[PDB]
Amino acid sequence: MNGVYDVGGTDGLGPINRPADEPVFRAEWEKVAFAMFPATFRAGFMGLDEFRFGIEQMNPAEYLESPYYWHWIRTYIHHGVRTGKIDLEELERRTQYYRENPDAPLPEHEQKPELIEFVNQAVYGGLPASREVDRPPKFKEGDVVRFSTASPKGHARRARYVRGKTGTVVKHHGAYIYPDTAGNGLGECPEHLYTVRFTAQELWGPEGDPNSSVYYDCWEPYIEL
Amino acid sequence: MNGVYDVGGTDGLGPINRPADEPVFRAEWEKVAFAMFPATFRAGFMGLDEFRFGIEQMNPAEYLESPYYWHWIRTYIHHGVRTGKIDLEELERRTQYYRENPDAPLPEHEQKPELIEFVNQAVYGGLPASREVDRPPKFKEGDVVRFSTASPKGHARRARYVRGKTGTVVKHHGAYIYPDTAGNGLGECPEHLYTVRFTAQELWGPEGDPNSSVYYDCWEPYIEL
Amino acid sequence: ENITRKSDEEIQKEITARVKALESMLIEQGILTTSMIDRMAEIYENEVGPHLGAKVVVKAWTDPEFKKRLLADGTEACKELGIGGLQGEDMMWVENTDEVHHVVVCTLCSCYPWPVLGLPPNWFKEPQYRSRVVREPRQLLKEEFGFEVPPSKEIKVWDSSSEMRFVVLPQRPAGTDGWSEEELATLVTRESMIGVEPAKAV
Amino acid sequence: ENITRKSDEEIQKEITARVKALESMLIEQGILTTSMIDRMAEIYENEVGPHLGAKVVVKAWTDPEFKKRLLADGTEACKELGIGGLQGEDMMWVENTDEVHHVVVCTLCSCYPWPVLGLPPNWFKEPQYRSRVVREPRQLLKEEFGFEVPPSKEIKVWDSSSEMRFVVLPQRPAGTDGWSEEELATLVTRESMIGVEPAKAV
Ligand SMILES: [Co+2]
Ligand SMILES: [Co+2]
Repeated sequence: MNGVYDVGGTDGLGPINRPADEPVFRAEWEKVAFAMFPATFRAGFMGLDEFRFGIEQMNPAEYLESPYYWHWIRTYIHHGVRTGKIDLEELERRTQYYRENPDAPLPEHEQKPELIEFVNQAVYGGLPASREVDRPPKFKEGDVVRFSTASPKGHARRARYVRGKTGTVVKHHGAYIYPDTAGNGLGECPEHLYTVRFTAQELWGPEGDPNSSVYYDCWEPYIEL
Repeated sequence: MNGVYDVGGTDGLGPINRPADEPVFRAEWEKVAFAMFPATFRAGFMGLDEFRFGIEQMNPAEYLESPYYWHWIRTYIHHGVRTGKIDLEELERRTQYYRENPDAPLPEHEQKPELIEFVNQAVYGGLPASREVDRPPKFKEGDVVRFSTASPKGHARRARYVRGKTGTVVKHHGAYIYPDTAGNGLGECPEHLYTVRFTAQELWGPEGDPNSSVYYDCWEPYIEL
Repeated sequence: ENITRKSDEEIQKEITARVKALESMLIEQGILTTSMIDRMAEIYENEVGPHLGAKVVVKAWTDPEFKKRLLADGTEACKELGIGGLQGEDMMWVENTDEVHHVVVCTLCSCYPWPVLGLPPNWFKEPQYRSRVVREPRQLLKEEFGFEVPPSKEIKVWDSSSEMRFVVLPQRPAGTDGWSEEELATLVTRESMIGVEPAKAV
Repeated sequence: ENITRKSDEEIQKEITARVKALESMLIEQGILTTSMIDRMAEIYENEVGPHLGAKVVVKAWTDPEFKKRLLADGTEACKELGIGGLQGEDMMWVENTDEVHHVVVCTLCSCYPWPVLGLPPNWFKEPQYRSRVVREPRQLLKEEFGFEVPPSKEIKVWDSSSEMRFVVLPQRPAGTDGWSEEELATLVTRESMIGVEPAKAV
């Protein structure tokens, strides 16, 4: 989708806010938010692409200025409510209860050894997106390709700033989960993946750095020539 | 500039908020804000293009969700402070004074007959941007032209959604004030102006309406062929 | 919803204080007076409104030669009715037919033909309409304005990127044969001349 | 500045309540436990950090054949040091030279090689860096990181649009001939491996 989140080449967002040091987690709430990445995919219902798409659908003004891990809470709720696994009315009721009783306990629950094993395994084993497919790569190193000007309303990895621009294929990586399907609940439908080099002059015209290139990863259907 | 304000073709901004009726001015503050359009250009220092550019430089999260006439206050202050005609420290002092004393009086001042004459004249006479130039139009009706992929960091009227796209020249209007100079304090440097027709498929690829076109006004340097 | 945003009451209270502060400095510099502010407001509250556009419309409906001049040069034709000036120095009027529907937008800000329509309504100036109408015009017209433009009918979107202001001449409703200029005018809306609605039926 | 935005205190207080509410429902559904949350936090607080990336760097600096394997296939080479997993299943390492400077970004979100760098710092995930580094990389490196890349030196910006994670092998600082792997490691920073800074001098 043509969301504000697609910020590559956006002007006016202002100077970088970089404190000299920071902790990994700035608040206990951030640890809870982080733990929802592996909770969401543990339950195989939703993957990383759909998780991204929930964030892309945020109120942009909220997205641009909220703490990062708020984005993770929004996307978990977005999928929760759509699948009926989260009741919004019950959630608003609980939000108010915990506004008024911040130190009220969490619900009593059994710990689960399987959740620790699942975490350790995902963290050190990874969740690989590489897939085998029956067709060979359409394209190769040195091929000069134009990125699609298609503008899907669901999830995709088509940064506005590379659309209809010309580049050179740098590397074929194999086939991977295809966002345009996986992120819209239409499954993996894996596609060959390529890194493509775009010059700064191609991307930005004469206002681009005279001696700079951007490398952007393109699934096969994103490119022709 | 590649600002968020350039919202044509942006997805995810949500449903239109349209009350069944509304007044022209929702609050007395909006009338004061409105009166700054003719106050700013009366004093020939800044024109409409520079006024637009001040808005484009707003914090996007503020721009996207603020009452419209707040944009007018931001751009007046932006030019005020840059030209040294508004002292920011004095302005913050006054903001706090009027936060704490909302019904405190405005400064005593003489009314000015010339300001009423200037208003009536601008309103019914207009502030025409059409200019005569020494060169004829480079282009004509039926010419097939590609919009520039230049990406100026100052003011321009190059909507991201038309950049590098192909259209047909529909009408030559004469020469007008050229934003890329006027809005960056570089003067009128007037250019021939054309309406160009872009198909929805050209603008959006296969996700565009199969039976729709967008008409966009292009200054001569914006187009070739 | 934005969890980071203050209440409408807190926003209005902060904007009010900032504007009164700015106004106090502009008064002291002599570039703003209470009379100047009151005159600008009075003009766009009671003098300049869509009733002006409505006269141009009903004249074009009842006068084929005036219609041709309106479509050739909107500024010059509107001057025939003493209608023109600020933010409509350059008007191009565009004709709804059975073949073509026109709708106008300012994707970059709020540009709008003040001299025929007065100041644009808030929805016109806001990001929701501006972002969507160039990309999903049929769906927007359906969902927001209950206006179904059949797929076979072309939708032309006019994006005012320049001082050229685009104004829609909507189609004359059926069943109005021989109506007075005053009767026809009751059918012409702000919306009909933006192109987000047709002129009123009946 | 945003006049519409609540205080950091009000934002934190509202987020805290919303998260505890969401957490209470996820606990009752059995898909979240206190032990699971504590384990994820403990891993990225104390087990997985840029000290891992630093080992890969100093090995490539002191081992030409390991460097070639790292540049050929970052995942396979990092597995030689028992380093890999979540959000670095597919790593491509890229080499700073006298000809070329590399800097990495996720313009679309925050994508980052967790297994070598741990979780990205907040500035990396925020719109300011993400928007600007693909468009004004030399100016950004100068203004934000005090890092002057001479105009004749090409700047390659790697935008992680896919699960491929890009990692910078920074140049070995001068004056470190024959240094131990442990001494060389004190020079390797998170920043040097994003490409926003060189490795530490001296
Ligand atoms: Co406008
Ligand atoms: Co990312």
